[PDB]
Amino acid sequence: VSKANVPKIDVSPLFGDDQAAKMRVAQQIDAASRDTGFFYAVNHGINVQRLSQKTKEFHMSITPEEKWDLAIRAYNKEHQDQVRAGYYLSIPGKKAVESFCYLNPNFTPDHPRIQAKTPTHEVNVWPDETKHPGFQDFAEQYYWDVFGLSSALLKGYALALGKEENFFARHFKPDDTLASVVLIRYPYLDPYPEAAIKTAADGTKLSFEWHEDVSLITVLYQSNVQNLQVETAAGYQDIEADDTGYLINCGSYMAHLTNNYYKAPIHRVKWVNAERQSLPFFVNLGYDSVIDPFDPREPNGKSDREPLSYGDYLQNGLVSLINKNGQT
Amino acid sequence: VSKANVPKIDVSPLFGDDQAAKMRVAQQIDAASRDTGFFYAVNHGINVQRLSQKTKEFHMSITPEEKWDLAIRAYNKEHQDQVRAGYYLSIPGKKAVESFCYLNPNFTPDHPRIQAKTPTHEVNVWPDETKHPGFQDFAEQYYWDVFGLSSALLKGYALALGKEENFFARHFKPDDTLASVVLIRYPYLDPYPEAAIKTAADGTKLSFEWHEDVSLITVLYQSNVQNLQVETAAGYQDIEADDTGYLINCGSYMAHLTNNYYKAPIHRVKWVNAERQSLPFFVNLGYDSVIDPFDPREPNGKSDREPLSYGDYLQNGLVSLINKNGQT
Ligand SMILES: [Mn+2]
Ligand SMILES: [Mn+2]
Ligand SMILES: [Mn+2]
Ligand SMILES: [Mn+2]
Repeated sequence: VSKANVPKIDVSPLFGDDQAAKMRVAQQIDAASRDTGFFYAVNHGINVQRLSQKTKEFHMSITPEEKWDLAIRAYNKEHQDQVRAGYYLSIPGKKAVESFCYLNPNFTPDHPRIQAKTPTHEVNVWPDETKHPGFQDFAEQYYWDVFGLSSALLKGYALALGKEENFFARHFKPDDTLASVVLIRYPYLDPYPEAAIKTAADGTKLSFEWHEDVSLITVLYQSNVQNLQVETAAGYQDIEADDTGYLINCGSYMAHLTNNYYKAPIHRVKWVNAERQSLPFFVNLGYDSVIDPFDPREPNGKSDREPLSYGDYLQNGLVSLINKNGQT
Repeated sequence: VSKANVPKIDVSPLFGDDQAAKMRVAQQIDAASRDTGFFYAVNHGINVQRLSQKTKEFHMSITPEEKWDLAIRAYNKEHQDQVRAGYYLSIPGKKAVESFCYLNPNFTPDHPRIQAKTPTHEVNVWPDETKHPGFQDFAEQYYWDVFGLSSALLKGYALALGKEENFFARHFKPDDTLASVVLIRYPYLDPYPEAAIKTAADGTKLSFEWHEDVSLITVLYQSNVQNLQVETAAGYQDIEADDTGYLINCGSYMAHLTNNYYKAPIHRVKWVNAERQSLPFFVNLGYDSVIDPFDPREPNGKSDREPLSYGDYLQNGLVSLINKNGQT
């Protein structure tokens, strides 16, 4: 099994005004997107050390009582209004992974979207401050930190696709973005529940089977442990770990938009019995956001695909996946 | 490379009233769907011979101007109303396969679904009668012929999953079915456009890369060719040909419904440089059809997955695929 070619692109230029430097990064992004579809963003300026620290603390200290009080509808029938945001418990013998998902901090009861009960929009649930002081404040600030980085990455993607710099970004707004953060925890267990290990056809033990992300792009931070594999033309290939950078990849919405010029990499998660964490930020646009499809391989640049609002795309994509497991 | 275990099930009982024999067939269908996911429905009562003949006649006699005049919007920019129904042209150097797709014969301009301009509903386009005498009449009857077979196989699928006999079939109706028949043509070319030959990670030359079907179930007739391969726990295995039976497999909708108890088989198509044809019938329900997901593995049989109306399933499933190539 070989290592997938996953370059480390210095993303910092995207935060600056040097059009020349930006274009160079856009060139490197474009090339990764058309190869493995995965690339590391290095020099992103995010205190990734505190992030892992505060997340391990949260997962290790949260009590069973709280997990249950924050559990989404799939776990706790009581919470009918919690579909995405909340705690995803582990099911003894059946599920070993746990995770905590939260949405846009601006989604308060005063928010029009929440008031109008528009699908996919929810209000975040948080643990008690006495048992987890400052957690919320840390978690909400981080949201805006990745929002910042992702916003910089989307300008890179627009340039790479030869579109105007704010082609994508213009739809990534703080007051309505549907992006979500998921704090995943992969436990260490002995014996490790057999039912929680799926075996790929080539035999590989996996925590999660193949799939394409349901997002525009996915910004992930993950502790130094190897588990990801991308399906390339040479079959599956391991992706090297790197606790300093963010692993970036396109979701099916980018594939839709670019008429597959930038495909959504199909990937899977190997099973490793080791306490580690995975923290993806799924970059989603506004509910009413619509971008007309295009094919960069065509002279006109025109595509036959018809525009699909982000709300419809998101709704469908989520309903297709296992509510109990999630990821988005 | 080995042969996949594809049982030849006698489907005749499904057309009768003998509940006993019906349950017997059901058990067999259940076993197949849980193994390779493929099975040959033999004794279906359809004149498969006349079918290959008329079809062969069609593909060899239709002229390029006729193809252009029937081409869908993705090829002929003029026919804005043709998205699914019509001809799919080959692209010299890039695409060798060609196909003609038609829908429910009852969809006419008076049909409420067509007047309402609901997605996925179209009115068939057909070749000129003077030039292709009796083709339209043959094709329409055939639609109803396989419809009858599918209607009965759906009763078999219901019994296999412990549901009432009409659990699926009550949604499979002549007035609104979205099922489609695609007459695929595999040409003989020398030289063959290298571009039209995809090479799998394991080296096999392919016409079509791995996938799962966008359908409730797929009912395929293919004669004098061996081009299918199923990915099993032992890797890809060849499916034996059988010019007397219909190869049956599940689409992703069945998987979503049964919470994956009946997985949609991952299959690919081997490159065969010879004039052959394939005729898949995609069993799709009505636009408004909603079936409640269940898990035959749970006592309550409750699922996490949410109900998905077929129209939403199909609209989204179709847009994910390349319009120029199709299949559904
Ligand atoms: Mn409560
Ligand atoms: Mn993923
Ligand atoms: Mn015309
Ligand atoms: Mn297929």
